[PDB]
Amino acid sequence: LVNRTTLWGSAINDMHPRNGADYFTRVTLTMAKKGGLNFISGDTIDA
Amino acid sequence: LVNRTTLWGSAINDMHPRNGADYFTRVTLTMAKKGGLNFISGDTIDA
Repeated sequence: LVNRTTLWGSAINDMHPRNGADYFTRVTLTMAKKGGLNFISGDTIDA
Repeated sequence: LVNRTTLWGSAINDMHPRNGADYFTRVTLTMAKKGGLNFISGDTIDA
């Protein structure tokens, strides 16, 4: 006395073998410049 | 059964015999000053 359903399927999701990774790049940002303005608090960034 | 093909020619590519070097100057860009903003990093230089 049990009911059950199942889904199966196949697909492709991967990076291209030739130079696939070279298309992407990462950038990280910071808020530390001397004499900067912190918009979170509204004043100078550590003076 | 080997094929082969060659190219040949003559040309002149050189700077002028008479004071030719006097038509070019090199300029080097410096990027350091007390009140400057770095384009590459986006931060002030020495406050």
